[PDB]
Amino acid sequence: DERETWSGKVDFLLSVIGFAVDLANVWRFPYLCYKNGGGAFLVPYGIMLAVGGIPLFYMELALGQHNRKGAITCWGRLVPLFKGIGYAVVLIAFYVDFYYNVIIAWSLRFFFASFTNSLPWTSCNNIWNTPNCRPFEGHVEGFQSAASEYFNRYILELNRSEGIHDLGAIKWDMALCLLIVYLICYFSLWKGISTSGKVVWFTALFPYAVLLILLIRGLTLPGSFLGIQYYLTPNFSAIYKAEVWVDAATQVFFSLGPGFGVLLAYASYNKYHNNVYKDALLTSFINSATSFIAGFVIFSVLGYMAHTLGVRIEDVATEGPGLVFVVYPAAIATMPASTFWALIFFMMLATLGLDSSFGGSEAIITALSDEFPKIKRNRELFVAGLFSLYFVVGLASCTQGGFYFLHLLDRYAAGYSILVAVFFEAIAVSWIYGTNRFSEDIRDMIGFPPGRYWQVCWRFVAPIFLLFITVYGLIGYEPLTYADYVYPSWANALGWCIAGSSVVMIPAVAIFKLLSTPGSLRQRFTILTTPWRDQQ
Amino acid sequence: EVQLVESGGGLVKPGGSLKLSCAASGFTFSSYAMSWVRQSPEKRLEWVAEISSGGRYIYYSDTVTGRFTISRDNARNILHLEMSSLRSEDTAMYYCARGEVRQRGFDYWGQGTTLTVSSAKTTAPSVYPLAPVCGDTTGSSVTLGCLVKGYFPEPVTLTWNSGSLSSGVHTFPAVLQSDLYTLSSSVTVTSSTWPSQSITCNVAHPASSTKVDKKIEPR
Amino acid sequence: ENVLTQSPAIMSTSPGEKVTMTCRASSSVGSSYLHWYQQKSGASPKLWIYSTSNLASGVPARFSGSGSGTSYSLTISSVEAEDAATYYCQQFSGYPLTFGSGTKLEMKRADAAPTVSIFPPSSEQLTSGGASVVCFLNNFYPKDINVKWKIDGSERQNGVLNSWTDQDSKDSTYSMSSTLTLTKDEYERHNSYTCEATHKTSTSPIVKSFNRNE
Ligand SMILES: CC(C)CCC[C@@H](C)[C@H]1CC[C@H]2[C@@H]3CC=C4C[C@@H](OC(=O)CCC(=O)O)CC[C@]4(C)[C@H]3CC[C@]12C
Ligand SMILES: CCCCCCCCCCO[C@@H]1O[C@H](CO)[C@@H](O[C@H]2O[C@H](CO)[C@@H](O)[C@H](O)[C@H]2O)[C@H](O)[C@H]1O
Ligand SMILES: CC(C)CCC[C@@H](C)[C@H]1CC[C@H]2[C@@H]3CC=C4C[C@@H](O)CC[C@]4(C)[C@H]3CC[C@]12C
Ligand SMILES: NC[C@H](O)c1ccc(O)c(O)c1
Ligand SMILES: CCCCCCCCCC
Ligand SMILES: CCCCCCCCCC
Ligand SMILES: CCCCCCCCCC
Ligand SMILES: [Cl-]
Ligand code: NA
Ligand code: NA
Ligand code: NA
Ligand code: NA
Repeated sequence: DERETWSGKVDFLLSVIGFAVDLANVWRFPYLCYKNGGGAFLVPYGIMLAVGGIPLFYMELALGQHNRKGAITCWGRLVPLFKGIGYAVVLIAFYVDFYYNVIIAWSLRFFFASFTNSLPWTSCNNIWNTPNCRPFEGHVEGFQSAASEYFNRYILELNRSEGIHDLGAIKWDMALCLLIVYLICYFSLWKGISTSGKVVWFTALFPYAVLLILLIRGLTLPGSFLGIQYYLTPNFSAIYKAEVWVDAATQVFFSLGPGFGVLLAYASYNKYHNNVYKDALLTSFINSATSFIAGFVIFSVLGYMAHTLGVRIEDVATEGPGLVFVVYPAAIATMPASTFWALIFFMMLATLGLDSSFGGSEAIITALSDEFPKIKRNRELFVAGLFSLYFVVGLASCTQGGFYFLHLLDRYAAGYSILVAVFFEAIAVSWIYGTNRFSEDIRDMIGFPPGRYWQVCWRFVAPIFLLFITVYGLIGYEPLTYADYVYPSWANALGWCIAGSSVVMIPAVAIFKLLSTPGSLRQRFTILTTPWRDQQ
Repeated sequence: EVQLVESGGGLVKPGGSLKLSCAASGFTFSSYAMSWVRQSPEKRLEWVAEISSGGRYIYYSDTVTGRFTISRDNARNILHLEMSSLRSEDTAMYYCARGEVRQRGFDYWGQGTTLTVSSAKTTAPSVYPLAPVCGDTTGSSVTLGCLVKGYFPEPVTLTWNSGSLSSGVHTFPAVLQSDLYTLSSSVTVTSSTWPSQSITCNVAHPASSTKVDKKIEPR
Repeated sequence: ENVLTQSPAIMSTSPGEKVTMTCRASSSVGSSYLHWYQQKSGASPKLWIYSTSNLASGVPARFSGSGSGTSYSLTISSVEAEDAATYYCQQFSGYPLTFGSGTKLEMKRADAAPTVSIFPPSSEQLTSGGASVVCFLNNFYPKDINVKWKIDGSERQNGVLNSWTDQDSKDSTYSMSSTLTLTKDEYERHNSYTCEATHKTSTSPIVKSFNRNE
């Protein structure tokens, strides 16, 4: 019959914006600027964003709108020989939800920890502290800061684990937090986009209210301007070296999330003649804008720390979870009205993640709802069963050694898998399906064909951009380690199964059905590379 | 440099069928959607059918949907329109128009090709010369005529002295009456010019293989 | 179907004057999907204004366009003679694609009375058993003109074919041909043949006659 549609067009933009703007906008982009020549980093970042990042973002949004199905069904119809891409991409989204939500739980665990007059991560004189505790970050490995010890010894209890083999007790206060995450996700994704498209109003918008309050509070502290200098002081020497271009390339690729089945699913509920090209430019921009803003919010407070708290800038200008769960909370602890800044900061971190968890789950629910009507007829049923598997195995990550498990998933779940997956997406649409067929479809939707620029980027720039990332990725491999702990050989290999279990779907499904059509080899390719539309 | 030429097109009987062709050139034919636009003899423009660049997207007017088939040969660079079950109200000049961008319209049009759907029969014109009366012979100027009566279908071609006498000529559009066109042209020259120098009417009706010259002799 | 009506249908203007014409759609049309075509007599349309207000390649600056929703307009600031044409609007946002009913833009000029010649049946036609008298009314303005046929004294109203020319591109006049067709029998049993034209340049009609004897 008729496929449902976003109750309103802002539900779509916030769902896309919510999915694209998450914690990596805060804890990686600013760091990369600070590290790769300040403002100058914007050159290769914008070039990598213009030639590689946004072309891919646009492609998947158009594909999703035009073909009107989740990732499995969609790739089945574009190039039947490569329906495997659809499986590979849904699997990668499956693995990622196994750990991405526990990081939202951390957010909530700190939020429920900030309901107090004296934030616990301030001092070095608690039952969980060592004698080597010190009040703020330093540069000597055996002497952690008061906030590093709280996060490590009270919240995680990671000190009580000897590695991936030794997971230890289950922190039920974390398990409780994780379940609150999956409950929020349920009655948001429960009834489909009718309601999901609504809650993203809060989850995608709340982070801007909090970014605004913290931007002001941060810019008005002593030392604020010094931070912005470390953030943006141009130094074009970096641009000469490939590593900057690789960090640019890699950041733009993961910050936009193209070829993950989420943009595909979200757009598939659009109206056929919607100006998906306008939407690609608007939302992709708001994503990079949000990162630029966040840098001021972060480095304002970073300079404050270096001006009044006596810490070396390079000791607090970190990336990843340490920035938001250790360094920035430590600075909040020292300013007036600390309890307020913490409560809203962790509620921002959670809403920054929920948006994106939503999208990952939807890419699965949609893809499966569109290949298995049994599932589409029993959504509430299916989703309840999905988030229960997520939660049950998620408990592995709430154990004392749980971080060792997370770190493993994080590197492998969507590591090289996703690069290969979308590399085959770019090839499929541009070379098997054909930019002609693709441009023609777009003209039928929005009135006009994509410019020659996009056709070129989809055809040549994107795939070189993509394996430019993968080649320097491989060329810099290192066995999995965390802070003096070396993962056993068996743990490493176990991750390769996770990594390759999705990628293999591509050649497997190809082989599986290439061997299932009749006739000459040439007569079987042509059957397997004739689109579904071209056969109506 | 872009160029569009329609061909095929002529008299067809009600219920008959005919195939029009548009030869494109001066651009990459395959990057551009094309449409057929017709214009009736009452001068109304009506869009008929559109075909996407790669033939995979096709829209029809409701008035032709079912009987007409747009198609394209991106190798030979030809747009086709296959018409069948033709009715009289399909009579119009058919235009081939390039229109890839809906927001930019049809930026190139051909000269068109004319479709007449009648059950009436081709018949050749009688061309009569028109010479003045014999009274009030004031010679400042003199007006001559040529009457092309009872032909079908359109068009005819009328010139004077093989096209070299073009000033002072009024050639009136044909009018259909009882399934026959009548047409006429007037030419005006100075009395010193005529009858001293001869003036002759050149009429052509290729539909009936007619090619006749009538000299204007003075009664 | 999105029906587009245009006003006025025919409209006269003097060179230099400002001319403006309108396009009304049954249903709203996005401004990027509304275009204008110019078509000169006996030629084919040319894209003229696209996306509401942009001039197509080669369209002089005296032309402009504006509008939105269901009301658009085309405006010539200082009109020239080479602007005599019919202008069609078109919406491209919904199938079926539709064109407006058009506005014919004609040129105003000084009134001018017609030159009336009358022509008896040629001898060849009379052989074939037919007799048709022709009257030319040439180079007048404005377009409206009224011919009356008189066979002897009685006016004959039936059996006539009237054709008008398009406005001449050089002197902006109109011309008209009228043809009365009788049988040879009918023709040779009458004597006086009068074609008389009534035009705004005079209340008495211009008369041309001839007797079948002389
Ligand atoms: C870092 C934050 C704070 C600022 C945002 C920077 C980017 C959003 C800018 C930098 C370079 C820009 C790009 C530079 C040029 C292009 C090509 C341009 O392509 C065309 O117009 C030609 C194709 C056609 O005919 O449409 C479309 C916009 C785009 C992608 C731009 C989109 C916006 C970009 C990515
Ligand atoms: C939506 C409703 C559902 C609630 C979900 C919240 C679950 C989080 C785990 C709760 O466990 C408690 O968390 C407190 C905070 O971490 C601890 O207080 C400890 O830390 C506080 C400061 O953070 C102090 O006020 C207390 O004195 C001190 O006992 C307390 O010991 C601990 O058992
Ligand atoms: C200094 C910082 C905090 C400024 C924050 C700017 C905020 C207000 C910006 C960031 C993202 C923007 C939203 C992006 C998307 C849309 C969809 C559009 O159709 C309606 C406006 C709306 C909803 C914008 C509202 C304003 C907005 C939320
Ligand atoms: N912004 C992309 C981010 O890495 C991400 C989060 C959750 C997901 O399910 C996913 O596929 C990707
Ligand atoms: C990825 C498979 C997860 C299984 C969920 C439970 C299925 C319930 C069928 C209604
Ligand atoms: C920090 C970037 C996100 C994880 C990437 C894992 C593989 C990197 C290949 C270059
Ligand atoms: C629709 C095709 C399903 C392919 C069979 C399962 C893949 C084999 C992986 C080892
Ligand atoms: Cl970013
Ligand atoms: Na998010
Ligand atoms: Na991002
Ligand atoms: Na008009
Ligand atoms: Na009209």
